Amino acid sequence: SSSENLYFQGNIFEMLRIDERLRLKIYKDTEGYYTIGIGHLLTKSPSLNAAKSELDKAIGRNCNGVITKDEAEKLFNQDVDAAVRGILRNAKLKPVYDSLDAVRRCALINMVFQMGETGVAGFTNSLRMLQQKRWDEAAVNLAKSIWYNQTPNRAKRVITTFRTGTWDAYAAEALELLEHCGVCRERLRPEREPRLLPCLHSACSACLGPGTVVDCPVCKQQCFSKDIVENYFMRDSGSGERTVYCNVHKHEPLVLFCESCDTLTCRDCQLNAHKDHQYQFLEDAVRNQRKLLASLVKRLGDKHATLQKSTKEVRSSIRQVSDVQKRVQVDVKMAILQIMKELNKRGRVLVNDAQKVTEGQQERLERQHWTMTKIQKHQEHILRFASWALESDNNTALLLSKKLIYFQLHRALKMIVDPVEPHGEMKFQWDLNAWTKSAEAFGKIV
Amino acid sequence: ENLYFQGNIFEMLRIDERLRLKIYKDTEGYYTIGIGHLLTKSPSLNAAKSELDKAIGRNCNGVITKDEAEKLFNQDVDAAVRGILRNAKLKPVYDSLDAVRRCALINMVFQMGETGVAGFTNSLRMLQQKRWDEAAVNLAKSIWYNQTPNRAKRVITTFRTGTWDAYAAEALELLEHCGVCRERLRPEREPRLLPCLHSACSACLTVVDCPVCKQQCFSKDIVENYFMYCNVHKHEPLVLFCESCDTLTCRDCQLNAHKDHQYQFLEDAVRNQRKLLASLVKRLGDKHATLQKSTKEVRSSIRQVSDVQKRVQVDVKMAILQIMKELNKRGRVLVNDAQKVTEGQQERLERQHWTMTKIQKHQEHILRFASWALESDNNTALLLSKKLIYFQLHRALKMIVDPVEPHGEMKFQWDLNAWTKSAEAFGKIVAER
Amino acid sequence: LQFRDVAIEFSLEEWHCLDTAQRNLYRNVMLENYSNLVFLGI
Amino acid sequence: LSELEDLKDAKLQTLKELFPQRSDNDLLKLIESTSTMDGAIAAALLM
Amino acid sequence: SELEDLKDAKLQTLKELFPQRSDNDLLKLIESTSTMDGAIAAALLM
Ligand SMILES: [Zn+2]
Ligand SMILES: [Zn+2]
Ligand SMILES: [Zn+2]
Ligand SMILES: [Zn+2]
Ligand SMILES: [Zn+2]
Ligand SMILES: [Zn+2]
Ligand SMILES: [Zn+2]
Ligand SMILES: [Zn+2]
Repeated sequence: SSSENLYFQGNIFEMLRIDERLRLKIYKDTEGYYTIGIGHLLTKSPSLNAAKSELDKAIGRNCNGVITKDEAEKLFNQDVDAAVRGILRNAKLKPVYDSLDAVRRCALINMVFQMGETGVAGFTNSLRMLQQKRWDEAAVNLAKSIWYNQTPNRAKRVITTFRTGTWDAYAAEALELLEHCGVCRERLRPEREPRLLPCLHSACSACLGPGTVVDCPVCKQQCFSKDIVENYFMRDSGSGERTVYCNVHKHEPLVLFCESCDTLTCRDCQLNAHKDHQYQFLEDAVRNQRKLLASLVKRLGDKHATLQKSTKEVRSSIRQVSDVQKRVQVDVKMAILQIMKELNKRGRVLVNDAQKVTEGQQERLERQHWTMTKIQKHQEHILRFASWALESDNNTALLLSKKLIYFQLHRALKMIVDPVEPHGEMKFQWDLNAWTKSAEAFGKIV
Repeated sequence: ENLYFQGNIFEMLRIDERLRLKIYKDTEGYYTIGIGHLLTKSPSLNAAKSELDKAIGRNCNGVITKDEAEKLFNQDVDAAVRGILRNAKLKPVYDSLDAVRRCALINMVFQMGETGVAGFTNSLRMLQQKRWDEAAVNLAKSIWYNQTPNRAKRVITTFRTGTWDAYAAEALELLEHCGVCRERLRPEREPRLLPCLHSACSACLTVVDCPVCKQQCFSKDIVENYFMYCNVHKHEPLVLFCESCDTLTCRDCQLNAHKDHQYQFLEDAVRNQRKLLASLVKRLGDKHATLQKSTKEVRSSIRQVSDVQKRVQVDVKMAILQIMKELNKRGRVLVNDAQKVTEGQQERLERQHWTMTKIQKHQEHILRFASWALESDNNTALLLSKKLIYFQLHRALKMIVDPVEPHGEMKFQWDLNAWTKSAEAFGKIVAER
Repeated sequence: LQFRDVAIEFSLEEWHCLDTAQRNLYRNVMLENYSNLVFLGI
Repeated sequence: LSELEDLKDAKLQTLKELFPQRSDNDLLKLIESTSTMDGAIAAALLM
Repeated sequence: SELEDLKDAKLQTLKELFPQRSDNDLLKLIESTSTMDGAIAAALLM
């Protein structure tokens, strides 16, 4: 990409490894808090032992003040995961995070990792600017903060990432770090006796442990200690280029490059120890050596570009298989809902079939109950009256109206009431087991 | 003795609430219409009319029909029952009561509202504990009772006993009152008896329709309700039965108008007619007794037919829910099968991403170091570092990165037409005689 | 037999995979399953 | 004999009680056009 | 050497992925698998 000599594995974990040096012993940060590993806070109260206790607790081990790198890495991944969840559950950070590209999302996670979701939610005007792009403007507003004044070097890197959406600030620091000890980050001045391991990581001689073998503190790749050489580029950083002298002929400078052995030699070794194999004088050999190496770099950069494309293809495949799963979950649920719909349609039909029968019989029985009730009312009216008329001592009135009463008594006695006719019954019938087994064995999943 | 009634809530309320087809003010000055239907407590008659129009669905200048009144009546009766059921203090009581006493509770709520009745805390408690005589005495002290005592006494007697005797007794009493205005039929009302043994103030009446029954008679057939003396001679009693003309007559009319037709003395006509009527009444009472039982049967058949319909609706709905449960049981399995496949594919893809990422980190480490070494002016350091740098450059160039595999897609498969046809043919309703 | 047994729910990720007819079909059934359970009482 | 005239009368009086504002003419027609009492009543209910 | 160079390429790839496994264990995984991805998956299991 923008590769003057700028390369960067652009993700949140690599981003944070640059911002936070690994400390396998409890240390006090610049606000006096006890922290360990990769930017992990143990305790805020300035306790002598709360820090050790929280260390033992977080690890699950009796940690006097020391964890292993594996333990540090476990804490680190947990802490990154925590920062991300904090963004997602936070009403102010989440909509911003969603709007951002992956580079800028990492810049936002970085802030949360360092300060907490509440502190980052506090940068309201900056968060708004970012959700609206306004990248240059967000960069300026963020540089006005306390964060910036307290940790300007990190803030400048994070702000550049928000502004440009590139990883250049981190590629640049990764490059700067070639000149610093892989372990303690001290600049590799000659006083540090800088050493270059075969895996091209380098360190203060004091930062390496145990012919014999040494495990690289960066990347863990093992080598023989006899194969560790001086980091001659940094060894000379305190003076400029120095003649190097033979390990054996200690007064003779190395002035020849032995192509057959691919290393520098002094005159006495080239004439004696290395007799009959090929060499040039140093300043003659160097031009072709620079061309060979630069050519390999061109080839490796091409392979790198291919791998970057291949990795992007893999991420897309990942999103695809995830989406196939969602497709299947939806297809399954919709298939069942579709069946449920037809079952409810049949349900309504079965009920309407039963209702057709019931309405017929009820129309009849209700008609008859209506008849019986209304005839009964007449009967009670006549009986109530006829008894009242006879309860009366007024024989004149009784005889004067006997005609009207007599008629209604006979009329009620002629009333026709057809008898209560019986009714059929009906029952719902179905095969529970056949349907259960058609469920259970419904479909697949090809 | 001669107590007949048709014991249900609707006939109960008809005894207690005279039908009104025009808006009127009740005893609290509230506007009411129909069968005890309160329109509004608002003092504005126009508010009453607006509520009436709202209730009926048309512009009623304060007037409704009997059918409209009946519709409100049934709505209000149903409303009283819902009020009882949704109320924590009334439902336990109602549930504990028999059908007759339940009608008494509905009667009260119909009249006063569920919260008014709920206010009768101790009387309600007594009723649920079946302390009937205590409940009667306590309810009899209420504002209700003092405000509508005859109604309250009928409702209270209904609570005391399990019967409708109070309502049978009021129906008997009502024979002495006008069929439409319910005023007592004293002679000043010119009370008249129609051939269908309904009576009315002459004021409320060749041909006339009965206010109560809707049945016709010739006005010539309508007589004074004589239960509440000669129509020709102003000082004469009727003392003879003109058997020839089937009517009572006085001395002067039998002597002149009906000279020597044929007659019996009133005392002769009295004893005989009372023996005849008494037997017709016993016969009708027996026909009535039979009809009461045949009606209990039709009611049982109606409930049974209804219960069968509910049974089928339940069996169908439950049968379907049970199948639905099994479909979702399967749905969960189908998804889980798919998820196993997805997890497998994602395990691979992430392994491959991890590999490519880690190899890339190496490539960038070597590219960065070698480039830095070449920017340097320190040719001695470069030549001393050449063996190590070259080695890592070639080693990075050899590294093997397998390409991503095509990983095929999985699909959900099922037979939609087969399932629609199985559902269309699902279940059967079987009839038996 | 309570509602969960016949209920179907869509996640947000799934919800946005549903078109108009699918969202309505879902309503038809879920509304109707509810009514059948209200009637039945469980 | 005149049994059907006594039956017709009994059926008519039953209908007049059930349908108080129908003419005897309409009520007799539906009695004559049906077979049972319930039949006649059902016919009368259709107005 | 036709396939020996490929075996060494696979070895160096594994060594970068699993820095503290011996060359003999990594070669055994290469011998027992058919692909690079296979050897890696088996290595992650160990
Ligand atoms: Zn290393
Ligand atoms: Zn160091
Ligand atoms: Zn040599
Ligand atoms: Zn030498
Ligand atoms: Zn009157
Ligand atoms: Zn009448
Ligand atoms: Zn006279
Ligand atoms: Zn006479």
